[PDB]
Amino acid sequence: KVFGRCELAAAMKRHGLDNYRGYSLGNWVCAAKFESNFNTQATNRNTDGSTDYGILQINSRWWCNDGRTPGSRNLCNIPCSALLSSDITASVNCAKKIVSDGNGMNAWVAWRNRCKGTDVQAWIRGCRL
Ligand SMILES: O=C(O)c1cccc(C(=O)O)n1
Ligand SMILES: O=C(O)c1cccc(C(=O)O)n1
Ligand SMILES: O=C(O)c1cccc(C(=O)O)n1
Ligand SMILES: O=C(O)c1cccc(C(=O)O)n1
Ligand SMILES: O=C(O)c1cccc(C(=O)O)n1
Ligand SMILES: O=C(O)c1cccc(C(=O)O)n1
Ligand SMILES: O=C(O)c1cccc(C(=O)O)n1
Ligand SMILES: O=C(O)c1cccc(C(=O)O)n1
Ligand SMILES: O=C(O)c1cccc(C(=O)O)n1
Ligand SMILES: O=C(O)c1cccc(C(=O)O)n1
Ligand SMILES: O=C(O)c1cccc(C(=O)O)n1
Ligand SMILES: O=C(O)c1cccc(C(=O)O)n1
Ligand SMILES: O=C(O)c1cccc(C(=O)O)n1
Ligand SMILES: [Cl-]
Ligand SMILES: [Eu+2]
Ligand SMILES: [Eu+2]
Ligand SMILES: [Eu+2]
Ligand SMILES: [Eu+2]
Ligand SMILES: [Eu+2]
Repeated sequence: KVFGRCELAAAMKRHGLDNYRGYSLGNWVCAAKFESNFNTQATNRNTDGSTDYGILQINSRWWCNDGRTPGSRNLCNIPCSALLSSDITASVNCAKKIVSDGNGMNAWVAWRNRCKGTDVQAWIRGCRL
């Protein structure tokens, strides 16, 4: 599924991301925008053989187990396939662990390079939350 930005904002708010760890809702919507282009089924293989999965491009070296990334730490204790769901719950559960693991939202490189420090509230403009 490809989410609308407001559709996703509302779902993210329902799953507790409005100011989670001090990151306003617009930060989370913007992260999804530039990580996955709002696509719940996005996948991208990395040079190290790991793959980034889903709406928040959660990677199989550190966060989820895809069975094909030798040495996966699987810090969210979940199959990566769960993170490709049309429903964002498992991805949000895991994102809350990622964001609190040492580097804040800097874990999301696309967020760092396109979202961090910008007027991220613009990403939730007009939305019914
Ligand atoms: O994500 C959405 O649902 C969305 C995004 C922009 C505009 C609208 C709208 O006007 O409905 N809805
Ligand atoms: O694509 C959309 O965002 C959309 C389409 C129809 C109605 C609505 C709405 O009521 O938000 N939103
Ligand atoms: O009964 C429900 O399904 C319900 C209640 C509040 C919000 C929402 C929602 O926004 O999906 N859904
Ligand atoms: O994703 C959802 O939970 C959803 C989608 C459309 C309408 C509603 C609702 O009215 O609860 N909830
Ligand atoms: O938590 C929710 O929003 C929820 C749960 C079950 C069904 C629905 C629905 O059909 O909207 N919504
Ligand atoms: O968890 C954090 O450290 C955090 C959260 C939001 C913004 C910032 C910041 O500007 O440093 N830091
Ligand atoms: O697997 C990793 O992420 C890793 C391994 C060695 C060094 C570093 C590092 O310094 O980030 N990171
Ligand atoms: O994305 C990463 O490289 C990452 C994630 C968690 C821990 C570490 C690390 O300890 O290097 N590195
Ligand atoms: O190659 C890596 O493991 C790497 C690269 C940039 C940042 C980090 C990190 O924060 O762990 N790790
Ligand atoms: O771009 C906007 O300012 C906007 C878009 C959709 C709805 C609304 C609104 O209901 O205020 N505002
Ligand atoms: O969230 C919104 O709907 C919004 C935000 C900024 C400006 C406007 C506007 O000028 O209508 N609307
Ligand atoms: O407060 C607002 O965001 C607002 C108020 C009136 C109209 C609109 C609009 O048409 O977008 N937006
Ligand atoms: O499914 C949708 O189109 C949707 C869901 C929540 C908010 C909005 C919105 O603000 O447009 N649109
Ligand atoms: Cl915001
Ligand atoms: Eu809409
Ligand atoms: Eu519902
Ligand atoms: Eu590292
Ligand atoms: Eu900080
Ligand atoms: Eu308006």
